[PDB]
Amino acid sequence: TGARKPSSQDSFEWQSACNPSVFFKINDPPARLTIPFMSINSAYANFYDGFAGFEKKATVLYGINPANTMGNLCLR
Amino acid sequence: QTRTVINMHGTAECLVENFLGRSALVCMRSFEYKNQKNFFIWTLNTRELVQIRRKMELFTYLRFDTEITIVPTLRLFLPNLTLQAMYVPTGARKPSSQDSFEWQSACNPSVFFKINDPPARLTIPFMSINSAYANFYDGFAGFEKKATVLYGINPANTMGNLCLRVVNSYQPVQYTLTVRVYMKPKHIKAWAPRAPRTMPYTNILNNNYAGNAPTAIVSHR
Amino acid sequence: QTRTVINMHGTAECLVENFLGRSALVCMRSFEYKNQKNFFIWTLNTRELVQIRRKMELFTYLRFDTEITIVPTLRLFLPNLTLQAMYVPTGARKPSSQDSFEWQSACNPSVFFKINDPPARLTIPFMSINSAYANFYDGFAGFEKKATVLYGINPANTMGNLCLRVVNSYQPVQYTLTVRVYMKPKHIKAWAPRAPRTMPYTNILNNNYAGNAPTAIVSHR
Amino acid sequence: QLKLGNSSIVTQEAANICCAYGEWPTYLKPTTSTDRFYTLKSKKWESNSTGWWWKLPDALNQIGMFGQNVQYHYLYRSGFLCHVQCNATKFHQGTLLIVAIPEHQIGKKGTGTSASFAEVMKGAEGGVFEQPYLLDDGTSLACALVYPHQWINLRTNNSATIVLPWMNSAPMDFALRHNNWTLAVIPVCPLAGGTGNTNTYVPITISIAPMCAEYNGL
Amino acid sequence: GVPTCLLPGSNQFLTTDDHSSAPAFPDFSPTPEMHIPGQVHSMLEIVQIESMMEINNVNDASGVERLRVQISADQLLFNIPLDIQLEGPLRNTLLGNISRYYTHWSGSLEMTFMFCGSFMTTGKLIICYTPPGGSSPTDRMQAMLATHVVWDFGLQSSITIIIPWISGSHYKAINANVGYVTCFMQTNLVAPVGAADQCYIVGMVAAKKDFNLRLMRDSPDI
Amino acid sequence: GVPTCLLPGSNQFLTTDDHSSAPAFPDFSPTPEMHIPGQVHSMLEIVQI
Amino acid sequence: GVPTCLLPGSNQFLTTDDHSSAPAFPDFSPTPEMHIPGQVHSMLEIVQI
Amino acid sequence: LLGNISRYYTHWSGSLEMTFMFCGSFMTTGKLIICYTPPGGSSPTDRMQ
Repeated sequence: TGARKPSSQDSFEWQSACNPSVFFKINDPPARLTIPFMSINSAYANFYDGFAGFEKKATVLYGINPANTMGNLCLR
Repeated sequence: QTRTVINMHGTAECLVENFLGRSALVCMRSFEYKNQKNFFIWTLNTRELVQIRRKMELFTYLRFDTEITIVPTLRLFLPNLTLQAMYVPTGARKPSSQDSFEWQSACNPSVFFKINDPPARLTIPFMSINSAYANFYDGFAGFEKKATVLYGINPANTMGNLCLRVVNSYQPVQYTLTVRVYMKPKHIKAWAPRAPRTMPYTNILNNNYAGNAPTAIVSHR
Repeated sequence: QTRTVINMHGTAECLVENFLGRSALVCMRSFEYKNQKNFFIWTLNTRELVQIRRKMELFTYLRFDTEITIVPTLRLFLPNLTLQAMYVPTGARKPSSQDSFEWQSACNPSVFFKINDPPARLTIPFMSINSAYANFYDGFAGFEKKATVLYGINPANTMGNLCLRVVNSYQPVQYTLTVRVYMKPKHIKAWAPRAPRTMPYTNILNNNYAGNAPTAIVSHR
Repeated sequence: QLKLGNSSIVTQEAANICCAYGEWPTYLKPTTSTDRFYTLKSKKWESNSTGWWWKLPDALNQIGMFGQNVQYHYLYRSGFLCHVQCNATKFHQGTLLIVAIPEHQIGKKGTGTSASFAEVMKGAEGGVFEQPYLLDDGTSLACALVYPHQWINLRTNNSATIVLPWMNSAPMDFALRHNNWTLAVIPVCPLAGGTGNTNTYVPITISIAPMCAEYNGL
Repeated sequence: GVPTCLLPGSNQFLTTDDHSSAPAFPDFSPTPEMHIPGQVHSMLEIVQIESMMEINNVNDASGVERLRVQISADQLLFNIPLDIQLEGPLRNTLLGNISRYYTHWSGSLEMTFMFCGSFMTTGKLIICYTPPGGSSPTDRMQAMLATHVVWDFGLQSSITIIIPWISGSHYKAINANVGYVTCFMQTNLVAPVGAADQCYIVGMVAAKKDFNLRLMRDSPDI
Repeated sequence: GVPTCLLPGSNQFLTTDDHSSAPAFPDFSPTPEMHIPGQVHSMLEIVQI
Repeated sequence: GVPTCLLPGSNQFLTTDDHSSAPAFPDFSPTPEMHIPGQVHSMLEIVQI
Repeated sequence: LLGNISRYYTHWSGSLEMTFMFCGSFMTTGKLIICYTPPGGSSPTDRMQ
């Protein structure tokens, strides 16, 4: 969470020195990663009776803890 | 506009070893093959990629053992071609061409792998004459008061060269082979941290800044 | 014109074991296959490659166990052909042809591998009758006062022969198979170091020098 | 009144003389009366000034017995005691930042070619920052405090002291064409001794003492 | 012989794996290392080193002029957000540059304000710290109520303010906000006929030993 | 070197296997946990309610 | 059976690797060695001459 | 032997001993001055140097 998503397949984000990744091929066994407990908050909340932002606007969605995001997985 | 209550942690993540010391894609060279040349030559330096270059230039002196991992990739217009990655140390003649005598050496270390095999790895130990790599050097390589000798290049800092040859170069199919090189330092020891750089780069051989303007870094309020 | 301040090190690098004892590409034979012959026969000797020949000829007597690593390579005009590498010791009839009875032996050691598999290795122990290999020999193989008996060939120094057969020789495709042989001595013990050679070579069976001139080695000032 | 060997210099020390990274300089076939204070030419600190820099081995290649040994001997190894005195009345104001940059790779602005031997190797004369804000290094003057730093504030702190050990990745190196240290005096706030510009000079005095000096090859 | 089983995730290249790969040189000895001064073991030691800040980051300020705030002949002097990713005064600082490599950060700070006037010149400033959420002060009465210090040039050359532990993260994108620090002209600037009417104040920031950086990400600076 | 033999059922993905896969972050420390009220260890405790 | 995982750099031929490859002759005894005069252990001994 | 052995190694460092042997008669007599100029210094051209 908080890293720019790959804009396209041929994107600079793939050639990063900070984002972890795995290289495998089809005939090889299926790839595995073990992402540790990743959230800012000391436990994942399935339900959240709050708001992500402070704005009294429809722009801020209801019941979304922005700490609960586990990040994104991008396969190229 | 934010929900941040961050509990206190350890100092494991903010170690220099865990900062500099992990794999980064430094080289992404490609080579056409169709109906003598297009062999892979690469100088070992941390200055090729801007991000890792700045991260390394945060410190003056630093020692590490380099894990070079080569990932092959075939792009046909998949056959299991044989690849040989030769690590030629500094002061050895570079392979003149693909069919060169330097490949058939009894002194230059190398690895033989193929495409379907796992990507190849070597661990080159701390290789420099000097007791630590100097990212910056306020001197000259030679003694001549001439433009021939370049400014700020320690000739001991050279880590040697890596040369990849596709043994099965001549094949019935026209294609492109793209070599990916991943550099991972190990047992990193750092001394004399430098001021973080702000302005962009021009070339690997020099620290010229062109210009977030050269008269003002932060976007003015 | 130089920047060299070399700190004192250990003597690990300058060991005879670490000098002579590491893999070197000795044989690079190729074989066409198209619409009975073109089998691989190679005499085990350190004299085929000039660099390793000089490095070995630095010493008179030396014992080692030989790691022979065979690297296959297919070059089509990739199918996974079966390769058999047979190590025939001295005093055994050489395979007359590819389809020869010598391959179906119960006494000659051999290895079965394929192209996509890792390159094959054997470790032939210290094989000679004589208690150490003699790079130079000031004698004769036979007792006859005839030109038939060659000068300076110890018949005990022969390490035997290596014969590689492509089992899948007859295939629908016309191609070339190139065999690479890597020789690595192990537990090297050396006695009576010789004067390093200067002048080039003529043949493996003889030490004739043709001629950096034969009347002056160093380029005269 | 500090004194090393024969030469002496009158100081105004009032606080602990901070050693660069807390290491007192020391020497460790190679090895002696040249360990004396050399007072460089005074530099005018005008209100429109940018900043000055001396490369210490470069600065002392031509000065006295130290210069003679460097010209004769093929190697060296020496710590440096740098004393900077900004001399001004109680009426003047401003701030000098003294930064001892290790391996200060000079960087030209808006050019492809690197700095030549002339622009880098000023010697005793010393150099001038083209862009003080960027240290001629691509870095920021804001970030310049990671290096061994001190402040001459024209109120309270009228002198600075730096004690540089042997900063190099070899036990010994060459003085003729290598610069371990770069002592840079940069005016953070412009001099504003508004006395009708009777004397706008307020000259800076640099004094370098090569301590624990040894050489290899007579 | 001994059985073995190729688990899923075998024959893959993890880009963050740590294993002892086969040595290119088996018995080669690297050049022996000696005591290079200025040893560093963590970046948390780097942020301990104080760094100057661009308080005067207005468009009219070009080059080193951005690093010093003008003070001369009871109005607001300057305001500084404590956000180390909002391209504020803190962006250039060692704190900002190092922390922008880390998504998650939290800890206390120490800010040193150094005066650059003459010895004879004298005056008072009120430096107030507004915790996060609270609107930045606009008048002395707001400043005199919050956690503040009366900084005097006459007695003390440089003042130090310890900001208690703060936190922020980028993690849709709504950014973040943390408390401010403001300075108000408590009195006039007294200067004799000799010393210049104009004076400059320079800012300094450092992280205490309680600072922490957790999640490593690429810095978008270059 | 040391011999090994790829048993049948090797190079397969069991969907209920339990093994310590290679860590994405090697030396990263997860956020320390504290006493959240209402600890549950089994669903047999849930049906008690 | 016992789990194992093929690390990157597996199924590669390092030209400077050192491992005990499978013996061509399992129980063959090489010709016993005796004291050949002029033993040398390093080239650093050669340059002494 | 120094040159031939060292040309197999890129990095080298150490002290040397040089022996000059005279090949004249027993009766013949004379004096030579053998000087060593450390690195960097120009090679001597006259007895005074």
